[PDB]
Amino acid sequence: SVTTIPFWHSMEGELGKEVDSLAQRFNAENPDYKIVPTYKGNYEQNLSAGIAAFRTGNAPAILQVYEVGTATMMASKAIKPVYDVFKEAGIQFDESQFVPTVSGYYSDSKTGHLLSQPFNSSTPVLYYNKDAFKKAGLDPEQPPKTWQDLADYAAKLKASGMKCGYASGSQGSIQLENFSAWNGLPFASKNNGFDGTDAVLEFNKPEQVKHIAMLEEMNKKGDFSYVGRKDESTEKFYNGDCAMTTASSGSLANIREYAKFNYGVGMMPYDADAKDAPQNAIIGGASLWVMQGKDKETYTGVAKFLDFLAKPENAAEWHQKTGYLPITKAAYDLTREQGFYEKNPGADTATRQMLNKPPLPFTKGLRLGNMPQIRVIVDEELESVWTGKKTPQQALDTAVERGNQLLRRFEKSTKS
Repeated sequence: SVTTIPFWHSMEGELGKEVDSLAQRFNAENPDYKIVPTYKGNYEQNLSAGIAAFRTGNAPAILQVYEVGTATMMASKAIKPVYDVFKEAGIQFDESQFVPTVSGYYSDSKTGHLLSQPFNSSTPVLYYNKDAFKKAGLDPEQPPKTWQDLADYAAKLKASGMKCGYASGSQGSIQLENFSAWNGLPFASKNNGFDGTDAVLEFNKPEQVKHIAMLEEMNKKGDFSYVGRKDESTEKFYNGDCAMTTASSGSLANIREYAKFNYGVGMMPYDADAKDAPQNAIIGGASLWVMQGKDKETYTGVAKFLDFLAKPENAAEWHQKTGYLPITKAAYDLTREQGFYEKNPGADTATRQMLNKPPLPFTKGLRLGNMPQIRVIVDEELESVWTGKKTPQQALDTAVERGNQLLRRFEKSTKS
């Protein structure tokens, strides 16, 4: 037989074509199953569409869902954990192959087993202009390792004639979520939400407040430019406006294509005063969920497809062609062995950040309900610091209080 396996996703353009190519290869290699990818819209649209279809008995078998939708999928009663899909298919499933801070975001807090499989994963890194560094008398092979050094570098790069020292983008919440994990701090109680829906937000502590205050001082001096339009920080970097920026690891391919200068990619700076720093970064992007209600041939095909995506050759290909992270340690090692990092300098930096230290219980990821709305609140409150409306402490306190109201609404929504 050939079992058709619908896979609904949000990958447009060339990324969608790569999804199609992988499905076509899987289908050729596994002739009893036919993965059928369909683009269903953006992340919010695909999540809504998949759940609504599940309610009427017409869900796809596989649904790509962004990282901030994880709590929603867990509360939906609509998913079969990936670990269970493999077990019920009778297919061996080695969860240790994944980079632990990539699969960790999507794993069960009690058992460690995978609930959904990381698909397109990213993390923020530091892009920097090596030619600008040289002109400022900095070592182009030594990007700043701490925020304190970054502030000094930004001042020297501005003074040497760069229009902009350091730019950071609209993604303020993602930067503060990563700041907390990378500095060894919880963003929320209950191990970053993993241990329950009674978690509360905790990112208004001294290190976060100090970090935002530092950025605000840099802002006041003209050394930090907050540029809040989507991807504006990346464009200001690759256009030569900004000497340094923190942006998604997935932006490297665009940077390599448009930058008219020698760029480098460093790990995120950390707070020099934070004892546990640098710790580990956390992922963004999306994962693949498997829907309930399907037959055994469907789940066998799903398991085989998820396995295929994680095989070293296909996981390496994915990382090399799309710019997303290698989801497995074997895919990273293979990519290196193939010389790809000599042709694409800096494309290994993000993985090295993911493996910097083994994660703490509260640095595996962030698991909060209503997280899309919490991110907007955090983004807004940080924007109020840059405008001079609020102090760092006032903004983070406000974001914690407003965000906690969202967490409580989500918690009550799960109660019968």
